[PDB]
Amino acid sequence: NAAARLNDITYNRLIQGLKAAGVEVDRKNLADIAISDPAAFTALVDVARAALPEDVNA
Amino acid sequence: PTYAPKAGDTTRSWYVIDATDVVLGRLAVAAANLLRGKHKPTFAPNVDGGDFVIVINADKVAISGDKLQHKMVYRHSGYPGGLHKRTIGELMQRHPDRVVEKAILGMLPKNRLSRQIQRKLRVYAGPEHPHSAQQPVPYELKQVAQ
Amino acid sequence: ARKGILGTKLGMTQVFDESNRVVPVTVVKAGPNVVTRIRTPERDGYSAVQLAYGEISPRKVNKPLTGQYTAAGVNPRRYLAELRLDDSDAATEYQVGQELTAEIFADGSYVDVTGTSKGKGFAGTMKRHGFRGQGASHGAQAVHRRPGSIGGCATPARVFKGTRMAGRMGNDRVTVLNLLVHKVDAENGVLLIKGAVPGRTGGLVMVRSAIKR
Amino acid sequence: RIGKQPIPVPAGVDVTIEGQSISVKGPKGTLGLTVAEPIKVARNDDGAIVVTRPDDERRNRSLHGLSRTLVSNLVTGVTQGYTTKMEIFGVGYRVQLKGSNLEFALGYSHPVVIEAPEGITFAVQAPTKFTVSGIDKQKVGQIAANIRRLRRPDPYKGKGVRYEGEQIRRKVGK
Amino acid sequence: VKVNPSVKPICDKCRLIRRHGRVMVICSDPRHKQRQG
RNA sequence: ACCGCUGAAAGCAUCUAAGCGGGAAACCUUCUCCAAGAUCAGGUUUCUCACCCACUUGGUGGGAUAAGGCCCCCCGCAGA
RNA sequence: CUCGAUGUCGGCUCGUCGCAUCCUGGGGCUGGAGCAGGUCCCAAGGGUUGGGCUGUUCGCCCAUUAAAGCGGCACGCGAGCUGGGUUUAGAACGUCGUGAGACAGUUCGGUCUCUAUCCGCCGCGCGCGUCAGAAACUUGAGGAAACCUGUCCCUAGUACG
Repeated sequence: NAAARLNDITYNRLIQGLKAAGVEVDRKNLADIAISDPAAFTALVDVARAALPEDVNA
Repeated sequence: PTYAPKAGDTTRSWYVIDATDVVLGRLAVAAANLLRGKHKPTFAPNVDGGDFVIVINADKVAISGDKLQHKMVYRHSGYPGGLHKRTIGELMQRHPDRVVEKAILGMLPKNRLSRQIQRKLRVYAGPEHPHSAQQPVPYELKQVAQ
Repeated sequence: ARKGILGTKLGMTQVFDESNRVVPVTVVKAGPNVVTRIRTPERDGYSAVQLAYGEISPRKVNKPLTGQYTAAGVNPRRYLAELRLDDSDAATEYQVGQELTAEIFADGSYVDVTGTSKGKGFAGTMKRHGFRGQGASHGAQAVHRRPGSIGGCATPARVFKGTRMAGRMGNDRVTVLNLLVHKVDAENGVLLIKGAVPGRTGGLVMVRSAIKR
Repeated sequence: RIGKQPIPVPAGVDVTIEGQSISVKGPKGTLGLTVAEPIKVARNDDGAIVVTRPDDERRNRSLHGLSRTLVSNLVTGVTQGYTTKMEIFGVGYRVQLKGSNLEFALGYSHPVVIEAPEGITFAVQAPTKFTVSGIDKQKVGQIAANIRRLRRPDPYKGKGVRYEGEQIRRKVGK
Repeated sequence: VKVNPSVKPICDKCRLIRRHGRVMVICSDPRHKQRQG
């Protein structure tokens, strides 16, 4: 959550996006990346942001 | 595993909030999480991490008068009765810093770190902050996304 | 505002007034042996003055006191006490090393007097608070002078904080209000006050102006 | 319906708007008044003051009309001072004016010397009649309320101030 | 005044109002000045 | 509590929703007392204000000593 | 809940609490002229007595007071007190029963243990700490104790009547 909010995105939307992309990555190693390599974390955020549909409608 | 809880690996910077228009709730919450370090990926509840928070213009905290004249503060002594009942507005006229501080303490966890963190807080009623030798870092509030 | 002076209680006597009435009088020594130190509100925020009175050996007083008195430029005194004046600015009132006697009183003014109380020692509630101790006649086993009960039984399963129990009394800063100044013997520094004064003969008494009157 | 009532400005000496705050001049002294921010205030082509706000909040209407009466109070007050007349219906009383403030005495000791406020005129029309005037209904009426209930006017005989009527009750005998 | 947990009008000359939420009766004649508790 | 000025919503009215004043042994100051172990451990002033060894000079242990204090002695209307 | 124990009435002593207020204070209304006085709302910081009777709460009563408050905490408080009464043994009048014996019917007499471990409380100390070591003098965050009231005279036998 801390890393995501530093990247201007919440946990909810982060995980939803990762699911839509198909990134079957755990939270353990995701957090390790979030610490030892924020850049790759942000890249994953951009992937998730791209993967999100549009809004709160369906 | 974790790499944060390592002695010496804590950055304690000085953030400043010009808490005038801001409401009491949101103010205290932002100070609370920011002070404890929940904005950092290295948050570690076992240790006294986080950055220092400075509250400015505490006298101006946006509290509705409807509560200034109804919300009360209670300080029991230990003696029969001894309930030192006092109006929050009067506390704002005398020592508003105690008002804000109290509000934060009730938002922090009932533990010892409450005290180790509490000692990292500086609240001054006035606008001017004597401690400028360090680096003040003005902090602003927002709703992040969603 | 709160003018005053340090003195020594010299005991009690009595003196007849002009209307042929007895005045019980406490005798206070307050002569030309009182000097000052200024506590400005611009450093401390108090607006007060320390008053010194007495006579000690310069080889008995320790060195730091000789430093403070050196700053004053004044021969040492046994006692030193800070008298709160007024919440205003004051400033133009008392100077460093000013002679203060009992001539500061106008032979009739009411005064507020304060000082340490006399020793009594550890005593029961009969003196500490004044209890109507049970009697000891009609069967009472052994309760003469005992406090008796304290509190309830189950619900308040404790004792309320600050009950009336045995303790030590004496040596307390008692303030007695609105004593009538009978007469100022400026020639000997002997101040004649109607009424009793806290403390034993030889103790330090602080006498200052009354405000209620 | 007061929302349809504009306020002409007979004097307009310095009647203006300084940040939702109206400063008023005229024959008399100066006045000011904070304008409620929710209500939009502007000046008319002929100088008359126009105060407006729609509705859908009730208090918008209350503030609109209230505001109209306040502006009328400022203008009519500065161009025509307001006054209240007091008649005394009692026994053993003389209106005294020692120095520059009123002293009253009717059936009790220690005559009351009303502490006069700043910006007010007192006047005596008779030993049992006097008046008061000023440029604010809140300031003139304040002194008018601090003289009553002190020795409550008994509706049996009468011993005090009436505001030219008030249908004061009378005794029912004994 | 006549304080009670019920309010109505005594006559066809009075007004019912809410001062601070407190319901009250004013017939402008002191025999009741009825108040909602 | 009671009471009131001004004054809308409701062209009026209205102590009230803006806003204001009076308003008591209760409340908080002011009066008396303890009180900075109140761990934000406060404030002002002042004296001493500069010795030597072990180990890894230091970082660390040890010994001495100035200011000042304490223990023993004669005592107190201070006192278990 | 408790029977390998929760010792109950009343009284004495010491304190606390509520307010649905006995008084003192502050208001309205009146079939409130005035003194007095009816009812109702707010207000619980103080005071709220002394005696006769009763084993007694209760209650009655005298003489007073500004008034002589109602209630809660094991119908407060027995590891602090009393033991009259209640709830043991003996005795006894009356009643029930053939009797042993009973009776919320009465009457005579009838022992109250504790060297205080812990919490809590009352007072006083040792050490550490308050980022050099000592000494003097203060503030006062925030708490404590106190907080009652009558009489007479003047204004004035005035206002009212």
